[PDB]
Amino acid sequence: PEEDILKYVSYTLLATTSALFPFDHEQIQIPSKIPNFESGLLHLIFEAGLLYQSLGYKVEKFRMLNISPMKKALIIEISEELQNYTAFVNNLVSSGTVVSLKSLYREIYENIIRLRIYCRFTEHLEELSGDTFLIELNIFKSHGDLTIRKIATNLFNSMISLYYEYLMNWLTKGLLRATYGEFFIAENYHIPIEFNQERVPAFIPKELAYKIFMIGKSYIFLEKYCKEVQWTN
Amino acid sequence: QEALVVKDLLNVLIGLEGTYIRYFNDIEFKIAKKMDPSFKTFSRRIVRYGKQYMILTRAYEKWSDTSFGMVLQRFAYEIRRFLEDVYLKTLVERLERDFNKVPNFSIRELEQIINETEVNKQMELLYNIYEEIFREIEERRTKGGAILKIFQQKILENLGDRSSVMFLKKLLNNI
Amino acid sequence: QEALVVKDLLNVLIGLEGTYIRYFNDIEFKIAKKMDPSFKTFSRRIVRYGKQYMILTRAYEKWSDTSFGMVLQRFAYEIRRFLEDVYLKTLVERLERDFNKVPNFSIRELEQIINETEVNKQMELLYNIYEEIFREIEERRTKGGAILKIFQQKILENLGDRSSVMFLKKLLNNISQDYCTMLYEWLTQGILNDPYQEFMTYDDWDTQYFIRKDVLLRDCDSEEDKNLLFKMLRTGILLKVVRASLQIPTIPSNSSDITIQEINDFADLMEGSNLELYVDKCYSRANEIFLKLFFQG
Repeated sequence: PEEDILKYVSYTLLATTSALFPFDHEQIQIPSKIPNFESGLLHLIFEAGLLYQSLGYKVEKFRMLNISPMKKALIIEISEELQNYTAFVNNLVSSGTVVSLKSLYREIYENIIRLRIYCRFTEHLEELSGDTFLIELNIFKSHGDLTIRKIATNLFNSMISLYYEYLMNWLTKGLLRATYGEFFIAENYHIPIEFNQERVPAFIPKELAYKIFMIGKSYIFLEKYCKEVQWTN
Repeated sequence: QEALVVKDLLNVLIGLEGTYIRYFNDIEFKIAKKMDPSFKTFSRRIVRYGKQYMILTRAYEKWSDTSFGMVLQRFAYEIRRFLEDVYLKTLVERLERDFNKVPNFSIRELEQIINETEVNKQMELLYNIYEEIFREIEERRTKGGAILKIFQQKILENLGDRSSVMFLKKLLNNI
Repeated sequence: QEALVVKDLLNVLIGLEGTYIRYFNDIEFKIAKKMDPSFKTFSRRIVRYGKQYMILTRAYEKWSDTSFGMVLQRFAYEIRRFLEDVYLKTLVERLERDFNKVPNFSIRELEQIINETEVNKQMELLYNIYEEIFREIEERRTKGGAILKIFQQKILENLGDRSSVMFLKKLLNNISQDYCTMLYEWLTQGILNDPYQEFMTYDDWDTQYFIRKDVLLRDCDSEEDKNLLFKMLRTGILLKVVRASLQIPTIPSNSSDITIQEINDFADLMEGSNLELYVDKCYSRANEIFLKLFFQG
């Protein structure tokens, strides 16, 4: 009955249960046919289905318009990865040969590995809010393995761009945005603007950052002095 | 059984109206559900895309018919024309390839691609707008710089996604 | 009777788990045996292959999950991916041909071929590793150069079998690539690399570095071996001090001995002599540059 079982299974990996699987807000609680042979395959499938259900759960959660652009950058990267899966699903279909459950596992190993790592980051992130995401990004980036390290690098590139934007604001128009508790400039009759030295990163050196702080600060201050400042420059 | 379901699926997906698919004036059109657990779940996600497409057209009439708000129209006509061109081309081509090969063929790969581009731009726009329309009834009960401002807030939430801000910026520009 | 046995055989061979095939947490999975004397004997040999396949996967999780030992992982991921590709293709194709023709067909020819390639590479690796893991628990109760050394010993036992040494050398090479990058970082730009340490020098205003004795590598112990190492270290310290000299910026880019070093990083380095020849060359340049910097400018 393998072909029928395969169409049910194919649908199952997408996170939609079949008439012979009791997958709900939970795994396959039992298989409706009980052989050991099926059961052993079933253990590896159950883990697989669980993860699909989790990813969807997480995605939905972050799509509730909650924290950082740092966070956003991550949603975009995960969202990219689900494209690969889809590609795999047409590719399995495209085969045109009878594909076994045994076969299904072998062909899609690589996604089990990448996907599982991405959950590790996600669990730790549940705690973290703001600038802590940046420390976690730094450590992760240091870890080797070509693929793992490669994913980590991609996340770094989209973030560094968020920083460049904040910097750009600061250096040219004395403007700065700290949003959910990242960067390092804090406000505070009081009305001052100043550097949070513990939050200055040393990735881009602290010393380097300190000079930058003085320069942005100086620009805003000049504007307040007189509207007409050194322009075209 | 299976064959029947896929032929039934193609027909559902175009989202034609009828007597079997009934109308509630405000949920909107709704039809009875009764499918395989597999198909039924997919059909729920799908239901969301379709609902927006229908809401959008509705929204569109309102904003441009013989409305006031010169600016308001100018945006609406441009957005309706762009969404129509992308959707129409893509969809048409897709239904024909699926029918042509064998009388039905699977949606899902086709849908994923089309879905990302479409979903993101349209949804975001209409959601803000729905809140603002509500707000206007509330102001009336108890503008220019505000439209620019609202657009500015929207870019600012958007920041860090290339695609979105580029589209939005282009509409901003014309306006 | 005979038909039944072959259908039962195919099913056994894939090595599915179950309730009939029970689990002992550590022998592993075991099932009751009760076959023809002929089949039962073959089933015993076969049991050995299967046991390794299962042990290997287990081994694999351990070495890579969220482990430490950058090097340790890097090997494990690569080996798991290679064994999976060969086994998966081969096996799948084989079960389908056997089922397809007639509902069962004989294993043995198929098995012999697959068996040689698989058996030799995987088994040897895991056996050394099992001993080393045990040894680590024993050290802890009562590193880098040691991993290279252990690999070197393994090539040396292997010698005279083309297949084995070629595979092993290829894994060595990739692993050597990490080593070559850290060496390269140091010799050209005075920077070591440490995720969770990958050197036995740890940094203790202007800072210093020293060697943490407990972990200290197997490769460089003996009086003579250490003196030689000190001189190697001394070039390395000189290079880190040149990096400190970025008070007046230095990013090496002047025409030096650079090309040679870049080739060397690519090379796969496992030779004491070639490498030391290289450090001398690098050293001389590092000192000349230091001097030029000091003396004028």
